[PDB]
Amino acid sequence: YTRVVWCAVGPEEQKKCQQWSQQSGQNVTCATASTTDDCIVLVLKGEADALNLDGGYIYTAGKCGLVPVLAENRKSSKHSSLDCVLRPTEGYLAVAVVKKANEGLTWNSLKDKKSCHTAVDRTAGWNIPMGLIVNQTGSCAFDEFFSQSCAPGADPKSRLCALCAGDDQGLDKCVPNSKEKYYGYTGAFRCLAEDVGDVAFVKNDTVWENTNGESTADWAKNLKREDFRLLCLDGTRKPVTEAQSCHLAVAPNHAVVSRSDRAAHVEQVLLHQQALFGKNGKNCPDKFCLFKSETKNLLFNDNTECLAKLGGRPTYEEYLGTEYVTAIANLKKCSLEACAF
Ligand SMILES: *[C@@H]1O[C@H](CO)[C@@H](O[C@@H]2O[C@H](CO)[C@@H](O[C@@H]3O[C@H](CO)[C@@H](O[C@@H]4O[C@H](CO)[C@@H](O[C@H]5O[C@H](CO)[C@@H](O[C@@H]6O[C@H](CO)[C@@H](O)[C@H](O)[C@@H]6O)[C@H](O)[C@@H]5O)[C@H](O)[C@@H]4O)[C@H](O)[C@@H]3O)[C@H](O)[C@H]2NC(C)=O)[C@H](O)[C@H]1NC(C)=O
Ligand SMILES: *[C@@H]1O[C@H](CO)[C@@H](O[C@@H]2O[C@H](CO)[C@@H](O[C@H]3O[C@H](CO[C@H]4O[C@H](CO)[C@@H](O)[C@H](O)[C@@H]4O)[C@@H](O[C@@H]4O[C@H](CO)[C@@H](O)[C@H](O)[C@@H]4O)[C@H](O)[C@@H]3O)[C@H](O)[C@H]2NC(C)=O)[C@H](O)[C@H]1NC(C)=O
Ligand SMILES: *[C@@H]1O[C@H](CO)[C@@H](O[C@@H]2O[C@H](CO)[C@@H](O)[C@H](O)[C@H]2NC(C)=O)[C@H](O)[C@H]1NC(C)=O
Ligand SMILES: OC[C@H]1O[C@@H](O[C@H]2[C@H](O)[C@@H](O)[C@@H](O)O[C@@H]2CO)[C@H](O)[C@@H](O)[C@H]1O
Ligand SMILES: [Fe+3]
Ligand SMILES: [Zn+2]
Ligand SMILES: [Zn+2]
Repeated sequence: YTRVVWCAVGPEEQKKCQQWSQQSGQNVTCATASTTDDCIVLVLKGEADALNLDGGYIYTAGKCGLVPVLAENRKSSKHSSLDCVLRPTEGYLAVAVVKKANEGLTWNSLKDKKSCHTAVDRTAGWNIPMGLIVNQTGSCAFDEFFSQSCAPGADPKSRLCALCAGDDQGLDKCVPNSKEKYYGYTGAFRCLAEDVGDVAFVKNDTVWENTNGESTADWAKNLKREDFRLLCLDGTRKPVTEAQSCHLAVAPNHAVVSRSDRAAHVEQVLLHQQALFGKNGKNCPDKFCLFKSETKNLLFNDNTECLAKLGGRPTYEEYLGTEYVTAIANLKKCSLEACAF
């Protein structure tokens, strides 16, 4: 029983994984794939046990029988009394961010502008934004809405990958793993921060964590929060301090998924591992920390306080909520119950 195999997506996650595997005395081992979809396949086949996923992928995995096990949980003011592990999850805000200096750019004039997306099929980076654009546009030709973009996971020869940079050497352009410079919440923001794009589809937390010296990275050093603005759906523009009233949607937290015949086992090992390398672990700070990786969100988001039990032992639809499942369904009919593998 007692040994779990984690699936890392890309070289960087594999590096962090190997370290975790070592510090765990092999209670956790690693498997590597080039993409999130391939990691899902390895789990299906039973060659890997689990991995943490953005809601967009939880949906894909769910149609294939995988189940949400434990979810990421970040610090909250309200719901201060209960422990992190038993507290319900709040969800994150998906926002559209722009440069203040780009005066006059509103939600209603995004057509033909340049965009930065975390990656195709993800909640805040893709499903929410394109789901809304398809809807208001009446068209499915969402590949022709922005003049150019960087949407990791699309066809490299297409304009949707036009703005992506690849790795240190230009290799791997547009792959949906961290080797791509503008991949994920951080890459998408960098894409905008460096003015590669006009708008970026990330989450509220990303702006705060890479501005006002929160990120020591070279491209974020000098970034100032007041030089950014959120795009609201009412065609208005607000300070990043107002995400509560200028977001596109509230997304369900990323969560660890596994095959159901493995969940009980994955869950148990994870909570113990968490007591060891979690936020207040026996060994986190001194030897190793699961939720740390220098602004890179490798394996887990850097702002995870802990992985929380779920309660209501929800199926994937319940976890994602009727709201969002419906959003994804309506967008996917443009590309209807699957196991899309
Ligand atoms: C967008 O995304 C942003 C990034 O994730 C996010 O900002 C982050 O928010 C968190 C919290 O939401 C900030 O963390 C907090 O920072 C402070 C100082 O840096 C830390 O120190 C304290 O922590 C205490 C623990 O919660 C906290 O007490 C809380 O609980 C009490 C009692 O229940 C309650 O207090 C009330 O205060 C009154 C004061 O006079 C008092 O009279 C009244 O009776 C009552 O008791 C509050 O609920 C209170 O919050 C202290 O207040 C301090 O926070 C703490 O460790 C914590 O980490 C992050 O710093 C911030 N990140 C960054 C980089 O800015 C935004 O919130 C997101 N935006 C939206 C809208 O979602
Ligand atoms: C893009 O555009 C598409 C197409 O319009 C859009 O999909 C549409 O989204 C609507 C909203 O999600 C769907 O309507 C839903 O509303 C009814 C009511 O649901 C609820 O709210 C009440 C009141 O708050 C709650 O009490 C209740 O919990 C419901 O959740 C849904 O069904 C209701 O269910 C209750 C019981 O739970 C019944 O008593 C009622 O009779 C009623 O049936 C309904 O099933 C929908 O979920 C609308 O269906 C949907 N259109 C299509 C064709 O799918 C996308 O949301 C847009 N995407 C984006 C990204 O925005
Ligand atoms: C690997 O898993 C085993 C099982 O949890 C861990 O061994 C237990 O550790 C606790 C604390 O040391 C002991 O009280 C138990 O008696 C141990 N034996 C069991 C339950 O089989 C071990 O700590 C784990 N190793 C790491 C580094 O995570
Ligand atoms: O697929 C149904 C699940 O929805 C989850 O929550 C949604 C809810 O449906 C919607 O009405 C609103 O309340 O927002 C929630 C998302 O934050 C339920 O919590 C889950 O139990 C299912 O019923
Ligand atoms: Fe996400
Ligand atoms: Zn809202
Ligand atoms: Zn249920």
